[PDB]
Amino acid sequence: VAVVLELYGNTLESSPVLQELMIDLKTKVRHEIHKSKEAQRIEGMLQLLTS
Amino acid sequence: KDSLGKSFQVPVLHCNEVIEKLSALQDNDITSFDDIFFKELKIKEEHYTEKDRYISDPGFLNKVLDLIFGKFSGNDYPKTLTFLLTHPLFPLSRTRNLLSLLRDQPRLFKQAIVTCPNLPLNELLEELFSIRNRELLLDISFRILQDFTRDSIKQEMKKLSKLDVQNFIEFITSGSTQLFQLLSLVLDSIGLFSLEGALLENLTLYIDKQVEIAERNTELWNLIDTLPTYTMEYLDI
Amino acid sequence: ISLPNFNHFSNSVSLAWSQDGSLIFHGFDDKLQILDFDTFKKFESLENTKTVSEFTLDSEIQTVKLINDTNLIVATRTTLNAINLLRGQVINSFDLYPF
Amino acid sequence: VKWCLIIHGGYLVSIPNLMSTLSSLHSTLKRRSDLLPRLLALDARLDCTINKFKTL
Amino acid sequence: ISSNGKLLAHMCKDVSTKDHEHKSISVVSLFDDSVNLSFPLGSILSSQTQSLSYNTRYVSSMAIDNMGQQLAVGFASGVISIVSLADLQIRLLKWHIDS
Amino acid sequence: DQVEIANILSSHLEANSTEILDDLMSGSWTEPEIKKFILTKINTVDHLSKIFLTISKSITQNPWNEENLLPLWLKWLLTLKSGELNSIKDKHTKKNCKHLKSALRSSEEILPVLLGIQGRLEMLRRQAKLREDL
RNA sequence: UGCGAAAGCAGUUGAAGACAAGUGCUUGUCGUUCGUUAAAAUGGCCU
Repeated sequence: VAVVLELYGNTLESSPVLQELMIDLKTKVRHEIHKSKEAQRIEGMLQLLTS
Repeated sequence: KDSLGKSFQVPVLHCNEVIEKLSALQDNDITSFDDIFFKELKIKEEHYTEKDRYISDPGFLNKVLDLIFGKFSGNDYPKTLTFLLTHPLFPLSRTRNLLSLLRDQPRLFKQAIVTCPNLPLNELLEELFSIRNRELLLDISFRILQDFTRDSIKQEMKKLSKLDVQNFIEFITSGSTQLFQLLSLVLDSIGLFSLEGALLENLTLYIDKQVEIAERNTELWNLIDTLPTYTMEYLDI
Repeated sequence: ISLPNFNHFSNSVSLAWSQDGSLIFHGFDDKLQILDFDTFKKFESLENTKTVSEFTLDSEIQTVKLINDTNLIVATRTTLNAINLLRGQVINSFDLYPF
Repeated sequence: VKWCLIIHGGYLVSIPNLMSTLSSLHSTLKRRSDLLPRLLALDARLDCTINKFKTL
Repeated sequence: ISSNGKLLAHMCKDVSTKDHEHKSISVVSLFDDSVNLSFPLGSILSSQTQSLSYNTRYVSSMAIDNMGQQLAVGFASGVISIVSLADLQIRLLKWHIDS
Repeated sequence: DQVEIANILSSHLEANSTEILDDLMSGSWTEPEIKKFILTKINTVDHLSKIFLTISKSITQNPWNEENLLPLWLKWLLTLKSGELNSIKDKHTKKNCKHLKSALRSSEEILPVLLGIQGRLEMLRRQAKLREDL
């Protein structure tokens, strides 16, 4: 995806559907970041209980 | 494993002459003792260097350290003590009370913190959790986190009292990597039961704003890592 | 598993293992530790007399070789030492620094 | 999971071999927590692109 | 040197000093005076390669026929030019991407 | 207000005064005004280099700074105006970029530790809440 | 390039000669030497 953004970043300003795909993938990435943060928090809780 | 250590069967320099010369040197004569000892070892550098392997015999170190403490128990310590603190084969037994004797002199105290091997975790954590806060706190934190296992640091924080733990917590809350790892160890040490609600809420808000600023800084990091038909134009002829 | 739990990073790592498998000698940077295999932790003795499980040396350990159950060769960046584990004493040390 | 850890925390402290018993939980959390910096970097690149065509 | 060992081809720099083209290719028969040719490299080189990189004008390999009619010059761009030595006419062979 | 601040910033950039940093750190700036200034009012490569240098130095001297106006400025600058910043090949600018890199690198390692501490505090809050409730 | 954990931390590419092209001048090149620690010839893989 990052290589796509590097090569074809100019065609986003023209094509509307690619903008919609980028925004949808943005929302999915934010959801996965939240899940990863939640997992790191539960890992810290597990460390407190195990230790 | 059982038989380990239990066996019943039992540029050269004159170390004995160096000890004799240092003993013949008068007490409280820091310059004379340093001159004699550095002339005996014959290396220019005040700190330890890779050159002088031969001085690393232990009995020389024990005799010299005892003579230093006897001669300058009340007087100012020479640069010989600085050299021995930079020396890696420092005796293990002296470190039990080394920091207490050198607490008065800040330069030698800092040198012992940053260079002297085998500073015990007891006195290290006691000095760190002391309320002095003399800005050597970062060096002590780096030393303990680098040289001691996380389990042993947590075990010693279990022994340490709750009030000094509290005082360290509001000190951090008022106001970094070593500090955050230390705070994590302190939280693991105090465990489930004992932490007050008000201090806990202030710590929660502090950690939340640090998470916000950390995510912001990672964003900045990755930002730095990142024919029309009719055209009307002028012509110059 | 023995957890790292360190902010200390060093490529000077050597291992030795006793033939009966009781002890593991772990040389990491300048330190050298003796580990009981069954607990997989540091070796601690109930008597705690004339048995030190941690050795602090002059430079970073390059090789650890346990010849028999008695003799332990440690090669540092400066010196090559032989230590008798039963005696707890250094037999002899050689200077490897000019090479 | 979090309510189990909160309510039965003391029993979990008392029981030993907790990593061996909760081995699946540890690895399941490890994968998700390990994927975080790549997700943050991709988030920043996608922020650049979206902000640029939003201003444009 | 040819497979039978009777023919020797060599490319030399001296044409840069002594001629318009940079390098000269000479085919000499060793054991007798039957075969002797010397021609500049510029005649062999295509008229498209002056605007290109130096890879297109750099000779990395040569081969000479046993009967002495063909000379295969392989370049650093991956192109093999076979030269009919009697008439100095080239044929291009392109499969290699690297040298 | 905002136009006056922009004019004062342009005048300070022209006169090479040190007041440009104060104008950037002033609370008069709001995010749409910052975006408008970056979109329109900057055309000079020297002035853009100057504002980039002072922003990078101010962020590098205190990376864990609670204020967000200067990081917002740097974020919008890198988001909208990167290409000429790559074209500027000044050695001091490259060294300043490396220093800002070194200042901002440390927060990447911190974030897992802070998340773990936040999780432990979250458990401690809910355990205290259960103990208080029952 | 040097050191260092992977992170990084410091450091650096100068001359000379010859040739080519453009127009004595300018620029480039190097199956050249000396000094420092320092993309692109339609051209893709067997049975």
